Amino acid sequence: DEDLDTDNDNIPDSYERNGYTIKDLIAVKWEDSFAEQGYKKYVSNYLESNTAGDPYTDYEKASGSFDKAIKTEARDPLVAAYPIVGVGMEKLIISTNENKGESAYINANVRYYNTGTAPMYKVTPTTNLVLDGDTLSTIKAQENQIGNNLSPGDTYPKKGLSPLALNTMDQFSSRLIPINYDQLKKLDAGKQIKLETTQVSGNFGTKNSSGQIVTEGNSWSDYISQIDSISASIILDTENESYERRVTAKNLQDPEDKTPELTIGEAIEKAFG
Amino acid sequence: DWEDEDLDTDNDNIPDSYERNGYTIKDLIAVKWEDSFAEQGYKKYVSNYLESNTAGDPYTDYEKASGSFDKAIKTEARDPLVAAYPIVGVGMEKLIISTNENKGESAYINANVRYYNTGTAPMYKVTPTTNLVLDGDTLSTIKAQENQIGNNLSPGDTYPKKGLSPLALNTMDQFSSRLIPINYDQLKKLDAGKQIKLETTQVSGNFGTKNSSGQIVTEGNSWSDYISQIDSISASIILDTENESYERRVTAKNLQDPEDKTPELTIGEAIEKAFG
Amino acid sequence: DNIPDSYERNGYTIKDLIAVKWEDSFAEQGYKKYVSNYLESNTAGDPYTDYEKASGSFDKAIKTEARDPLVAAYPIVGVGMEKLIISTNENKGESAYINANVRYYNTGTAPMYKVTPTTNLVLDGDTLSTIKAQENQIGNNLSPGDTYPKKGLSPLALNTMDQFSSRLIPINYDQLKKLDAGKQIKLETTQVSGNFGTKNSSGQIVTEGNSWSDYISQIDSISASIILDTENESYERRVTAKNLQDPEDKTPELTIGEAIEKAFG
Amino acid sequence: EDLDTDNDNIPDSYERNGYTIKDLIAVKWEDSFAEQGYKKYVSNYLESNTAGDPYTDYEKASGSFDKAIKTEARDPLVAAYPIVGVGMEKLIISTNENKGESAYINANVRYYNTGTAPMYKVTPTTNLVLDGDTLSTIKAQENQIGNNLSPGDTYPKKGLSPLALNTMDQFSSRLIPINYDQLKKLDAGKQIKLETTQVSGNFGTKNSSGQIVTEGNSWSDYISQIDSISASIILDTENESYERRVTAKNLQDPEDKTPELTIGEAIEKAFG
Amino acid sequence: DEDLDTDNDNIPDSYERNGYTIKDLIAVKWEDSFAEQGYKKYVSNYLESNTAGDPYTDYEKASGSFDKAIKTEARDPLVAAYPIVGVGMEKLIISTNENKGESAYINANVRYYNTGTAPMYKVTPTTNLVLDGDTLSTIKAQENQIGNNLSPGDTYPKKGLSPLALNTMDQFSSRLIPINYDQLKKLDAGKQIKLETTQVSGNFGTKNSSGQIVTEGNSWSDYISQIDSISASIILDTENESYERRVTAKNLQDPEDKTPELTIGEAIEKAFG
Amino acid sequence: EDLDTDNDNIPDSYERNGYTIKDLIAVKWEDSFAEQGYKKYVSNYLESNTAGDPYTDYEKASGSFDKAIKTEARDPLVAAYPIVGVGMEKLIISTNENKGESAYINANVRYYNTGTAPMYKVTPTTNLVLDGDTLSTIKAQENQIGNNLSPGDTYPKKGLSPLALNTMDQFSSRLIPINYDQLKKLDAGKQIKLETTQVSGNFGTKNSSGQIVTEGNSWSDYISQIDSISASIILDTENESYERRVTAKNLQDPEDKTPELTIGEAIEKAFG
Amino acid sequence: ERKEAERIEQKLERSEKEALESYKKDSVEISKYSQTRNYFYDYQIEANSREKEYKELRNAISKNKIDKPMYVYYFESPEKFAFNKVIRTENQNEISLEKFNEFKETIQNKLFKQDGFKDISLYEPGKGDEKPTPLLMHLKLPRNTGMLPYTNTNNVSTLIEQGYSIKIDKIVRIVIDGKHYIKAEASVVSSLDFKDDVSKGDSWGKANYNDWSNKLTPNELADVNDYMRGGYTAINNYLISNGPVNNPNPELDSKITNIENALKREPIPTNLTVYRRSGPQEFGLTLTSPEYDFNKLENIDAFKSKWEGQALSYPNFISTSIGSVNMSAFAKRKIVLRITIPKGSPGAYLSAIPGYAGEYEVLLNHGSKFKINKIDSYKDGTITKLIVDATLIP
Ligand SMILES: [Ca+2]
Ligand SMILES: [Ca+2]
Ligand SMILES: [Ca+2]
Ligand SMILES: [Ca+2]
Ligand SMILES: [Ca+2]
Ligand SMILES: [Ca+2]
Ligand SMILES: [Ca+2]
Ligand SMILES: [Ca+2]
Ligand SMILES: [Ca+2]
Ligand SMILES: [Ca+2]
Ligand SMILES: [Ca+2]
Ligand SMILES: [Ca+2]
Repeated sequence: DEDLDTDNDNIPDSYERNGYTIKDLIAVKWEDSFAEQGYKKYVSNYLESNTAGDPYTDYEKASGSFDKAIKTEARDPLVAAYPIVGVGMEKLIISTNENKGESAYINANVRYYNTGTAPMYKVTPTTNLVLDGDTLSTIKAQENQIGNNLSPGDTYPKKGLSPLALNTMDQFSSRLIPINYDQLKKLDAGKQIKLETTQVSGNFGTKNSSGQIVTEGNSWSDYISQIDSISASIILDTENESYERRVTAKNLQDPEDKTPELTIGEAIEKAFG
Repeated sequence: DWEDEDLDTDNDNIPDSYERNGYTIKDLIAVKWEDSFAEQGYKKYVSNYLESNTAGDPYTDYEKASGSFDKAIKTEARDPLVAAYPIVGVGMEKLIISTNENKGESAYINANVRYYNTGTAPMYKVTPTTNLVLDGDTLSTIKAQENQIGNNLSPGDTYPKKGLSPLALNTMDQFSSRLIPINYDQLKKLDAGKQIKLETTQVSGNFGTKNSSGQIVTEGNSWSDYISQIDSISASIILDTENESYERRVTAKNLQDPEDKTPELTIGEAIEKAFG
Repeated sequence: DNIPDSYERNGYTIKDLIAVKWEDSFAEQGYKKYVSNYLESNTAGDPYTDYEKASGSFDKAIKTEARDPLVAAYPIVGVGMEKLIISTNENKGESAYINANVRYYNTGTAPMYKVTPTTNLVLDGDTLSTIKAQENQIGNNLSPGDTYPKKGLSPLALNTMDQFSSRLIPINYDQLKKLDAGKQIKLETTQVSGNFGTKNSSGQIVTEGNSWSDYISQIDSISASIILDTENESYERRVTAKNLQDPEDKTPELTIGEAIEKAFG
Repeated sequence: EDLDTDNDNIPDSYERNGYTIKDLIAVKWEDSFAEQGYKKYVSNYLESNTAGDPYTDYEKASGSFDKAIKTEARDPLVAAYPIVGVGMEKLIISTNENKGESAYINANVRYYNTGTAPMYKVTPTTNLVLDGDTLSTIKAQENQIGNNLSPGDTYPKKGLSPLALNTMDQFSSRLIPINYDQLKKLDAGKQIKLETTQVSGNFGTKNSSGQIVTEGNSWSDYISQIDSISASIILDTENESYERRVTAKNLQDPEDKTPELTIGEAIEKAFG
Repeated sequence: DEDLDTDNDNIPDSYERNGYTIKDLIAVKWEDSFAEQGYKKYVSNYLESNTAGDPYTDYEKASGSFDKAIKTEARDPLVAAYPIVGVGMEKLIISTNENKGESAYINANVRYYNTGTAPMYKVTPTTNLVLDGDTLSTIKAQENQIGNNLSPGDTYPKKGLSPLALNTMDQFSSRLIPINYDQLKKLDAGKQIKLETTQVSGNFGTKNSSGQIVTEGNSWSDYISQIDSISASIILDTENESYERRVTAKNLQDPEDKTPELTIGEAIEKAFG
Repeated sequence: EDLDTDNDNIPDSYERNGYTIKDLIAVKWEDSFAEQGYKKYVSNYLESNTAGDPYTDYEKASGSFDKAIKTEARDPLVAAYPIVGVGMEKLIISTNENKGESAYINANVRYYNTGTAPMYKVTPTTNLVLDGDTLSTIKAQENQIGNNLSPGDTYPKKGLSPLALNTMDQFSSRLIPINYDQLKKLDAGKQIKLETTQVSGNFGTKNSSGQIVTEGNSWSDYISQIDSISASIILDTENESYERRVTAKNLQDPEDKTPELTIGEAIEKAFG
Repeated sequence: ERKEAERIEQKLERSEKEALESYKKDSVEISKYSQTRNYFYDYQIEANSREKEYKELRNAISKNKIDKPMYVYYFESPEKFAFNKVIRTENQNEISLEKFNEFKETIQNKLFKQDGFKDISLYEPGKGDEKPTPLLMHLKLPRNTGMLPYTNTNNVSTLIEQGYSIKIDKIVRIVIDGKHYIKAEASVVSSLDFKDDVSKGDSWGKANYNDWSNKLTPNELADVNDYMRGGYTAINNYLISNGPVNNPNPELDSKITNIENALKREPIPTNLTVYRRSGPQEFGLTLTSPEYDFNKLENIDAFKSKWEGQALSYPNFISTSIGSVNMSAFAKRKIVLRITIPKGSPGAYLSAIPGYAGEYEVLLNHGSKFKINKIDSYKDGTITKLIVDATLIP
């Protein structure tokens, strides 16, 4: 009691089993008189260094010192810090040259939107262009299309600028996108191409000594199966946005893993507010 | 003499009498296998005391038993005597070829592949080397360039997730250029009667290992150098149910070397241990 | 931050590179009064600390109004254009080529060191081509309040798309007929990336590997932006801000008519 | 049992008169172990690794070096040596009906391994021949390399179609060209064959405990050594070949200390 | 005597100025009841670390603790360990296309040979093609035409296999070797082509003494000026083989050089045997 | 008998009044050591390396610095400085049948080095002038570099055909073109002159294990400070040229304590 | 991680940089000097030559402080933990059950101290080509401790300043590349010590003991002040005479009760280490008995046989000094008892009263017990002295 720590995250077991609160960068036993004061009441796990899969620890989160871009909703150690980026396209254009092969080139105008809490830092969304069953092509964005420091709730070219142009099927920007001949006679009559995303990558920031943050080497590519495997997803619509969160859940099958359990009626509240 | 804890002839952090008679993990420490410990729902493990990772896989006995390697690795890998092994394959569909108007490089090809995985653990890249056979002949081998590598593939899933169009494999070079060319006899050969087949040969990959400062890192670790030693000290088991498959390995004893002090299992127990 | 809490919460001033309490006999002497946040190192977001920005031992190219630990250092660069020049040749794909004459300009406080602006070229409300800045067109050492081709030199020329100089900017057929008769091309920036300089204890800055790109989210999510026009040159700065919903962040409070003098002066 | 002059964690007297590993520690050799079935080893006591393979004496005796390596390589004498070869079939050519470069080629190769150790990234350099007149030498590029090629296993497992080799450049482009006289030649009288020249790979080595690294090691600098101080032995069963390399003593010098072997024993030790 | 060592090859002065043998990795003074057992007697210099010049010290080269392919003739500290490699040519086949510029392409069948003691580990020669007192092109072998582990007395394609082709001039193997039309008009008459070799570069394998010999980074290309600026050469022919050696020698002018002198009749026997 | 200010482990009295190395340490300078066959040196006692070359005074005085550097670089007042140049021959041109890019050029160059130290890599930048108009500048690519280029000798050792320089691009391609008016101008009466402008190559030195590393060092940044405070002396006996770079004292300042010489004394100090 | 290695090695000033460089050349002397520093006069501390280097290395270490308990591994001679014999030589292979039993027994419940510089690795000890002694240790480090990695020529071994007290918990017998080894798993127990900083000493003493003077009665205050000024010279002597049994007297008895009451009321608030300069009288010695000399080895080894480990018992009160600096009045005594004090022991601060009664001294109840840990020798001028690290057992 207040003297042992089997997980090594700077929060003793009793606090991690009864509730606590950070007061000037030190854990404090949760009292009932802080609720009016404006504080909160977190609980978490006492056998892991970080009980939500996400790359920030229980103490680093609860204290609120991981970063100054992540929403406040992502501090309660039972809520993952996870971004969700998608790609919406339009204004697809063609260009002919007037050859039964490579008879036309394509071009698309894309824009990335993001929902969630934490921001990505160098995004490269792999997307495929599909036509009426036949996958026309796949493409991973090169250096002309990487979008650095995308935020939560916004789009890559901010509201006020033009969409982005994707035309190139090569690791260096060259060799414009080709197309068959029949597929040109198939999109002149009635049909039109579609664009769908399949995966996205991109680093994630992390603090250092004097702030001195670094974002080179860390990667969201390996904390995604771990989070998608244990958490549970929740979505909300507002006719103006698309809120989306993850919340961890206790697996009752094994009699060993120890982690609190919630109610959907409380999961929703703890997720959005 | 030589009390329980006073002997541990490797760095598995599990004493010998336990690692030989039956133990269980509790509060991140090992304990004797009682019998009243059955009701709560623990499991009784036995292992080898001369080896540091008694199955072959890249996690030790302690990490696999305790449950501190990852969280997407199925709960059939916690047992020390079952390797943590993925098996990834490729399935083709919707072949599409296009001419150009010659007798060499007279038509370009394009296939639609979709990966899938069966087994226990995940892979954090996939670059399957696939070859395209055409009636007793390999038309071309090809390894996935940058556009077609998938990342964070799960166990029991597909790379283009269920409900999305397949992946398109058409380019032959390293920097994606030089669309796959075909002959002229084979054009007339596959236009009339026959069709092309695709088959995989090998897959590279990775596996995420916890660092010395919490943040797991998975650049520099490969699955291509533990396969040679899992396929040679195990026995394979393949289950089918006409809606999805299953694949597992189970470690068997070598009854020839008296230094091989590995515990032994019978089929009527290995089948139950590798699944449940 | 090696400055105590009494100073950091009531008032302090740097003198002989050591902190000291704040009397009221220095305004006629020419000092200032600073305030900070007594829980964190850098209370503003920018990559310098409270003690660094307070002293003045960070650099010499940063405006004297960036010492107050509540006004961040934040370079803001943009791209201006002139003299588009197209060129025909003689097909329907790749029927002409394009060349633009760009010129950068920096408003803000801090400098930038390897500016590589990503610009996209729109026409009649249709994006034609987006383009980074390759080796040739990336000026360095852009001071606060200047241009890359300085006043008195010919503007810069951007005419190539590939990551190596090859595959000059193509253009379709219909678009030629459009931009020849009626309309014209217009480009715009979308983002810029470049480094910042850090000293050491022996006067030697080193700025190979830092990045202004991973701090901008946090400087722009916790601050209020204040702009100003003069028909001579625009000015724009940031000033920190508190949210009274959290009893944790003990950053002091400002007003409008006080921020306008704490920021521009 | 007093001192140790070679720094391999085994005392001289044992290393010279016969010892055996037991519970990861060395022990003298009795005459009451062959009933249970321990082995009997001897080695050289002025050298760490008495054979030449990258492992030491103790690492090879204990069996804590790898798992897929044949048992017959546990002994400190019988070295570890992966002999890999290349076979070719189904050469198909293709014309474009120029005076030179009038056709391209395509071969279907398949690798195979005999010997003990495993190779972990094979890259065999193959050169084409035509009536005693080479045409092109090429070192397999990033498609045709194979990895984790276990011993006793053709590279594509038994049951899959062979490996197609048709490119030349470092990055696949500029396919294999052929002249005109050679074209007009190879339909009338003769045909092409293939024969390897060299093979470069890697080998798995352990670390502190558990994890192995195969990126940086290479069998390319342990071949001259291994092959200059030994004697080869081959055996044909007419269903699967076998090959090993046994160590032998250069008797000229009197300083070099290595136990000699009568061939009647080198055989019954190498294979089994 | 036995007091100290002014160098640091840990063999003392007297042992290094009158004679010494190596027994069980320890130096020992030289009797005369030893030449019957089967030993030898060396003598070296007590100021340099490595006395002949080659990249192995006195002690390693003396006690035979450096490699296992290097000839027994190089164990003496005064005979430098050094490989001398050459290239032989045959069967130049040309192919004519169908222009006064670049009217044909050439292809040669070469094979490597190595004489001397040491082995090399990445042989990459630099050969040029001379025709009738004129030079056509100089090319340095690329990834396809590099060798591996030339042991002393062998060939890169081992004896039994076909020779190794050489055709392409670029760094990445494309841009086939051109030939001007006038050279072809001259060659077709009955002239010929001579292939000369100018230099070779390739690593040398050194034991790391913590196991796992290393051979990446080291190079012979910087021990050649040294070894060949102080020593003197010896050749030998047999109408069936060839042999080459380099032996050090003294600077009779300088009193700072203390390295015992020899005589031809003794150096020949010490080197070859 | 005093403390070493410059900290080159040779005391001030010796470094100021003549000294001599013997058995790897310095000794006072007697008046009869010249009978043995020794030498006498002087050196600045404030700077570590008095000459400016990348070696120190103890090194250049003891001879431990290398084994392929001419003797006359031991006298610390004599910099070690290699001067390498390029000579041309057999200019050939090749037509092809355009009013631009109408022919290709090909030259036969040969390097040569004079002076003291060798250079372990050579990459000479040459520019082909044509009747007072530079035609194409070129830096030696990977095929035309050399190494271990001894002092005095040439790159292709005597008795071999010269080196062939024809290709422009970094990676070998894009042969050097030429216009159509320059062609009609040179084949009629004129020819092409060549002139190097600079060469840069590393220099070997000891390491922390007992090897001699030759990478990561460069003569390209020791040519400014050597050719700033030093005077050139050139001889030529028509069998071989000779180039040396001696130092001298800047008399103007009061701080420079570096001994001064007379030309008749410096000549014998350099060439001997 | 050479990245952070080099990235940390430019936030320094010239002095620190050159000192960290020179550390790769004079390691062992720097360490051994940093071990025994504060046990001199105040004179040589601010006067010795290798003071700039200790100062700059300390201010280099103290900069970088970690934020979570982190594990370290290092090989340790078995001598420091009271084992003056062998477990196995460097040419054997295995350790015997008898020696293992002996070791496991002789370190049952102790608390050892470490106060020097140290190098340290972090990964497991594999083929590092350095494993001298058969006792590996596997230690834990608490929050906010110093750590500074130098980027050595090929290895990157971090450097710490062990200034705390450890205790051994768990020992096992493992094997490494054939040979045997013992492994111990230890932690850090927090202690508060002022090696030299006596200004902070006085600050703590006052701030903790000033408000205590009002927990007594004026007769008790007056009496305890009497006993603290001069009475001790005689009072405690009565205690030596075994008064309350052999020759009773109630006057000095009531005085004793006064002192004991005054001491019991307020304990020490935190683990505190005190330094008392003892002499020959207290240890069965004089300035005459041959054993008192500590230049020769046989005397030292006989003493380390007799007293090391055995318990010590005191009849009188203990007046201890806090500042570990050698003062003037003890230029003849050659033993520096170094006691540790837990949170919960009686006593008070005699230098809490404004008025001359003692320079930073603390009281410890009479008739007490001490369990001794370890004896060491340190040199000064011509003579060595015996540092005796001994624990106060409650
Ligand atoms: Ca905790
Ligand atoms: Ca926790
Ligand atoms: Ca164990
Ligand atoms: Ca184990
Ligand atoms: Ca602070
Ligand atoms: Ca602060
Ligand atoms: Ca041995
Ligand atoms: Ca041995
Ligand atoms: Ca010597
Ligand atoms: Ca020597
Ligand atoms: Ca000097
Ligand atoms: Ca000097």
